Amino acid sequence: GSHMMEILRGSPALSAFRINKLLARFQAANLQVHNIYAEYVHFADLNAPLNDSEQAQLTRLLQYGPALSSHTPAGKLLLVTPRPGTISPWSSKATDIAHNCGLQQVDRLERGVAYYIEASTLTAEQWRQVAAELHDRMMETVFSSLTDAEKLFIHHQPAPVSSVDLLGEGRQALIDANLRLGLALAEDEIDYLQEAFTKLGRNPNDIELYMFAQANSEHCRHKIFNADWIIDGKPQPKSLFKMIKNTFETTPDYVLSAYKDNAAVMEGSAVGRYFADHNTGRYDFHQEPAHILMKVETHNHPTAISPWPGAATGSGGEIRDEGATGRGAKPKAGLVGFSVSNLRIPGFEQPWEEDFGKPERIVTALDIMTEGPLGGAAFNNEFGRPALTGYFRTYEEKVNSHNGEELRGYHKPIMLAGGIGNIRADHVQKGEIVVGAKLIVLGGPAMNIGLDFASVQRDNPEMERRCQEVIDRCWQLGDANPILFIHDVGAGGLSNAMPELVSDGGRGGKFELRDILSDEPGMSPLEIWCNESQERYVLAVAADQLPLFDELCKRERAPYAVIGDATEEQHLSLHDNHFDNQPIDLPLDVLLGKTPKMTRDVQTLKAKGDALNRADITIADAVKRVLHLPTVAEKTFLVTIGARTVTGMVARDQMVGPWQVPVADCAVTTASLDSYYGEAMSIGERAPVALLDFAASARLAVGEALTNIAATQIGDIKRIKLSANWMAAAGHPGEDAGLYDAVKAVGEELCPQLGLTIPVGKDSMSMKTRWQEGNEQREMTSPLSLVISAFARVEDVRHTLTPQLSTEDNALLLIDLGKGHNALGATALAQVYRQLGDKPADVRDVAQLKGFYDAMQALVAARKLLAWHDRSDGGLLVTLAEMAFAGHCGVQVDIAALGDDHLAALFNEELGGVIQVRAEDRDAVEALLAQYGLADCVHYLGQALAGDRFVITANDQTVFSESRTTLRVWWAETTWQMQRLRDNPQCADQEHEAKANDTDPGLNVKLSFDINEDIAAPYIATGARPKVAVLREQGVNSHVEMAAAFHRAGFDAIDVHMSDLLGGRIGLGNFHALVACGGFSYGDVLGAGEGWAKSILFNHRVRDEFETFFHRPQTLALGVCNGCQMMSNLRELIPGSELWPRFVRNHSDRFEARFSLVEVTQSPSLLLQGMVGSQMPIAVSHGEGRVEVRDDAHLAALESKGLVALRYVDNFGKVTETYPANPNGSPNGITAVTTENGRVTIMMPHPERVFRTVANSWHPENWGEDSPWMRIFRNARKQLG
Ligand SMILES: Nc1ncnc2c1ncn2[C@@H]1O[C@H](COP(=O)(O)OP(=O)(O)O)[C@@H](O)[C@H]1O
Ligand SMILES: [Mg+2]
Ligand SMILES: [Mg+2]
Ligand SMILES: [Mg+2]
Repeated sequence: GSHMMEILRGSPALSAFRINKLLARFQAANLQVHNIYAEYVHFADLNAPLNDSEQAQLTRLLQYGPALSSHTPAGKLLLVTPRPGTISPWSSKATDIAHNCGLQQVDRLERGVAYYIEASTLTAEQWRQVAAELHDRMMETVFSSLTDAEKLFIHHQPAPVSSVDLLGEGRQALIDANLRLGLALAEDEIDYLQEAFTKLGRNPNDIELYMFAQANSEHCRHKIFNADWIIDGKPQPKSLFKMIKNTFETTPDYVLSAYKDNAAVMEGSAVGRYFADHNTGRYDFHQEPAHILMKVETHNHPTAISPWPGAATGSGGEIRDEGATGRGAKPKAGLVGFSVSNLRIPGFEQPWEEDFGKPERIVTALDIMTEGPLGGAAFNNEFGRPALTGYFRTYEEKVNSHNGEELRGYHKPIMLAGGIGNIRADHVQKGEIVVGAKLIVLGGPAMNIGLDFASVQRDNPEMERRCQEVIDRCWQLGDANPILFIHDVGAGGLSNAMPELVSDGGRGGKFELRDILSDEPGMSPLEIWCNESQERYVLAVAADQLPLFDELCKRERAPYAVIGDATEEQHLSLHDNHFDNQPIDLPLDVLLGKTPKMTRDVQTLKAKGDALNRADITIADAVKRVLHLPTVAEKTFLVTIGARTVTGMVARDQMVGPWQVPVADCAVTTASLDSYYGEAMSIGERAPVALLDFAASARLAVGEALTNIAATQIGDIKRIKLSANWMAAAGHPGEDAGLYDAVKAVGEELCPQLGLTIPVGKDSMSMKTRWQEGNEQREMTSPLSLVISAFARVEDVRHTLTPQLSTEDNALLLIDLGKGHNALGATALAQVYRQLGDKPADVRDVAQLKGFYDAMQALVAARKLLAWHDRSDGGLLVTLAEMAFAGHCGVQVDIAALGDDHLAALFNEELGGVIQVRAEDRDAVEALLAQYGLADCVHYLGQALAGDRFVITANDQTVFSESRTTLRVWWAETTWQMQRLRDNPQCADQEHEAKANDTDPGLNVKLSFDINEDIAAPYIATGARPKVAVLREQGVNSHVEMAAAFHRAGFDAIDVHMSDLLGGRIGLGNFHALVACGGFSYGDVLGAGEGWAKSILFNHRVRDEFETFFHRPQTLALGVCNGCQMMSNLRELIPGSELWPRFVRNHSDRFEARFSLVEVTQSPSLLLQGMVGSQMPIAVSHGEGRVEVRDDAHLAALESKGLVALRYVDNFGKVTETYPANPNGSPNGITAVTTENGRVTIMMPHPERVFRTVANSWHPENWGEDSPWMRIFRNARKQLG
C-alpha cells in the first residue's frame, strides 16, 4: 500500500556451460533433474503510475545482456532474490539509471533469477537441496512466486531509541545490555559506564553504549600494540607501537606524514599534475610536486564469511583511506594479498593436502580464492585503480611448532588490500576546524550493514568513484580547496568517524539524525549512527563554501548531506527530529575516556623442529611438487581479472615480456603523464618461517620486499618506506612473545640499521578458528604473519629490470645472501613434503643486505643489467625456472660452488637472486659487487641459451634436466584449474594449451608507418588548438589519460560530464570532436554502456544534441571501451552505423585485462589513416567486449561493407577466436568498427592507456617516447585541419 509492484521479465540468465555445471552438480548429489532454465526477472516498486511511453522506456532499460536462447517456462519455479531487508548494489545502480532517464515514479528496481526446474521425482527434502544449490544463504533467499518479491519492498516505521535502566536495576542493566547488544565490554569498562552515567544522573541510551563499545574494542583502541609487556619475567621498556615508531625517530628522511592520518606520506617528484581547471573545464599540466601516500589494510574476518564483498570492501575502505588523506588526495594504484588454507581443487588434489575439516559457518579456502579475488578486482575495476602487485600463499598442515603438534593454517584468511596515491604539498596537513564548520557525510545512503549476517558486507564501487571525483575537484582547487578536514567512514560507522573528526580538530559537534541519508527508514538511531555501510566519508567545510561544495557534488552526482555543526564546547549532541528527543548527549572526554593500559605477562616458546626427512625426496619429484604449490605457481587467475592500465601511468605490471608471464617482482607507475619519475611497490612475506623462528620471519619479510624492489631506479635506500601489517593469534601459546620479538627485530634492529622507515601499519590479532569436528575440539592457528609492503619514489621508470632473460651473450650470477647456509626449514620444499624442517632462512648479514641494495642500484643506474629475479618461494630452482619462462628460453647452470647438498642449494629460500649481465660485462660487475663486500656470496652459474632446455649440472654430473615448456606448463596448472572451475572451461583450456606450444613467438610488431613522425606538429606549431569534448558519465574512469593523449596531439581537451550537457553548461555545437571515455558508468548495470546511452535517448533535448553533432559534415567522434559500448547503444543517432554490432559478456565469462595483439584493417576510419596492416599490442580491459551480431547475415553484411577497423590476431599473426589472443570471443577477431563516412570510430581496446612507450607492458627496445597508438590522436588533429 502507497506503492505498486510491477513484474518485468528479463533475458535468459545463464550460458550453456553454466547450465551444464548446474545439471552436473545435481547428478553428483543424486538429484535426478531432467532440465534447468533461468531467466532474469525485474521488480519495479512505483510511487506513481507510468504512461504507455514511460512503460516502454522502462521495458527498454530492462532489455540487456547476451542474446541467449529464450524458452517458455516449465516445471517448478524457484526465484532467487536478495534477502528481504537488503538492497543489492544492482538495485542502487539500476534505480539511478531509471531516475536519470526521467522515471521518477520508480522508487526502486530490484532483480532476481527465476529458475525453471524439471525433475518430477524429488521428495520435498530434495527440493530444499535443489534450492540450496541455486543460492547464497548469506545474501539471498528463495521464493515460490514472482509475487513474493513484494516482501523486498516493505516500508518500515523508524524504530525508537531504547534506554538501559541503570537507575532502576543497577549494574545488572549494563550486564544485560552487554549480552543483548553484544558489546563485548570488560568489567573495568562496565565500571566506567556505571560511574559516568551515575554521575550524569540519567540512564544511558543503547546507541551511547554501542558507540562506546565500538570505540573501546581491540581493533579500534589497539590495546595490544600499546600494551606494556613482561616477557620471561622481565618488564620491557617499549610497547610495540613505540618500537615501530623507533624507525621514524631513526629515519625521518623524506617523510611528510606518519602516524597522524589514515595513510602515510612521503616526498614524490616535481611533475605535470594533469586535470581540468575549475573555471575553463580545460585539462592542463600543473608543474608542482606530486607527493606519495601509502596504506595497507586487511579485512580478514568478513572474507571468511562472505569472501566477495569481504575482499571488495577490503579494497573499498582502503581506497577511502587514501582519498581522505590530508585535505583530499587521489588514489593511483593498488596491491592485493591472500593467505588461505589448502585449495584441494576437485580432481587436482596435491600430495601434501589433507582435509582437516572446518567450521560450518565459514567458507573453504577454495571459495575464498574463487570469489575473493573477483570481489577485490570488482572494486578496483569499477572504482578505477590498477592492481599491480600482490601475493597469494597457501598453508595448512599439522606441524610440530612452538606449542607442540597442532594444525596451523589460514581458515580465517588474510585478505590484504593497499596502495599508493598522490597528494599536493599544501594538502598533506589536515587543517583546523573552525567553530560553526559544517559537518558533512559524503557518499551512499546508509543501510543496516555490520550491525552471521552482520559480517556480510556490500560494495558499490561506482558510488565511491563519484565521491573521489568530488574529492578531486576539491584538491584541484589548490588554495581554494574547501575541504577543511576529511576522514573515511569504516568500523563503528559514523559513531566513530564524526567524533574522531571533531575531536582531531579540538571541537565538539551537534548533529541531526534525520539529516543523514538512508535507504532503510526502519533503522533505529543506533543502527543509523553505528552501521558500517560503505562508500562514505566525513568532512568539514566552512558554511560559506557550502554552495561551491553543492555545485561540485551535483555535477558528479555524488550524494552528500550536511548533518551537523562543529561546536567550541567539546560536547557530542545527536538530535532526532522525528521523535523530538536526543539519542546522544555526552561530553567527549566521557565517550573517549579510557581505561588503563593492558599488561601482557608472557613466556617464550621455541620449537625444536626436526631435520628434513628426505626418504621420498628426489630433486626431480621436488621440482614437480614445488611448481604445484599455489604459493609458487603461476598467478594469472589473480592478475588478468583486474585492470592494469587504468591511469595511463603504469610502467611495470605483473605480466612480463612477449609471452606475458606474470613474474614481475615489483610494480612501477610514472608520477605523471609527462615524466619518467615514478613510484614503486613491492611486498615481502614469509609467515611459515614463524613456525620455527619469529624474528627471522619478520626479518625475511623486510628483506624480500627489498629484493623484489631492487632492480628499480631509486637511489638512497632511505627513499624506501614500509607498511608493516601484523597478523597473529594473540594469546595462543608462544605467539605473544613471538610478536614482541619480531616487532623488536624489525623496529629496534633491522630497519634502523638499514635506514628504513615504517611510517604506517595495521594489526589483526585473532588469527585462529575453533570448531567441533567429531566429539573433538579442533583449532586452526595462523603462524605470526608479517606482511611488509615497500614504497619508493623512482628516479627513472625506464630503467626497471624484469626477470625476462636475453639470449644475447650473457652471464648468470647468483647473489647468495644466505652465505651458503642453504636452510631448508619452512621452505616450499618442506611444505610440499608435509614437513617443517629444522632451521629456516634469515637475514645473515645486515651490511651485506644494504650492500646488495646499493650495488643493485649502481648496476641499474649504470645499465649493467639485462635481467633480475629474486629468490623467494621455491628457491633458486624457481627463480631460474621463472626467468626461463619469461625469456622463453633455456638455461645451462652449474651449482658445484653452492655446496655438496644440491637439494639445499636449489631449494633454500635465503635472500638474494640471479642477475643476468652481458658476457663482456661479467668481470666489471663481479668487481663492483666485490666493492660492496659481496665477493663471497656471488657465484657465476652459467648462461641463458636459445631453446627449450633447462639444465642444472654439478661438475660432470647432471643434477636436473627437463624441457622448459614442460616445467612452464606444470607451473601453469594451478591457474589453469582455477580458471577451469571459475570461468568458461573452454577458454581456460585454450589459454593453458597455448603455453605448451614452444613455437609461440610471443607479442611482436609490424608497423605500416613511422611511429616517430609527428604528423600533427605543423598544426601544433600554428598555436591553433581545436577543442575536443572528453565526454564522461558517472563511473567513467579513463578521462584524464584520454585528455592527455588528445593534448599531445594538439587539442584543448575540455572535461564534459553528462551533467554539464543536461544542465546546459556545454553545447556540442561548439566542438568539432568528441570522445566517449572508458569506465564502468553505472557499474555496467542494465548492460555496459546502456544506462549512459539510454539517458541520452530518453532526454529529447540531449538526444537531439548528439544526433545534430553526428549529422554534421565534418565532426569526428571516438568511443573507447565503455564509450564504444555507449555509442553502439546510441546507434540510431549516428549515420552509417546500421550494421554495427552489440558488445556483450565475454565468452570466458570473466573480466579480461590483457596486453593483446591486434592488427589494423582496411576501413573508412579517419582515425586509423596510415596504420593499415600495422600489428601491435594494445591495452584491453573489459568484461563485456564480445561482438554480438543478430545472425550470420548481419556479420557478412558488416564484413562486406568494409567497416571492421581492428582485429585480434594470435602471435603467429593470424585473425583468431582462440583465447586469450582474442580475449572476448568476438567473431573474426572484431574489436573496432567505423561508419560508412569514417568519421565515427568505436573500439573496445584502450589506445589512450598506451600512447606512451613507457606505459606498454612489453615493447620493442628501439621505440621512443611515442607508441604506435599515438597516431590516432594525431590523425584526429590533422583531419580537423
Ligand atoms: N593476490 C594477487 N593479486 C594480484 N597479483 C598477484 C597476487 N599474488 C601474486 N601476484 C603477482 O604475481 C606475480 C608473482 O607473484 P609471487 O611469485 O608471489 O611474487 P614473488 O615470489 O616475486 O614475491 C607478481 O608479479 C605478483 O605481484
Ligand atoms: Mg614467487
Ligand atoms: Mg620476487
Ligand atoms: Mg613474495
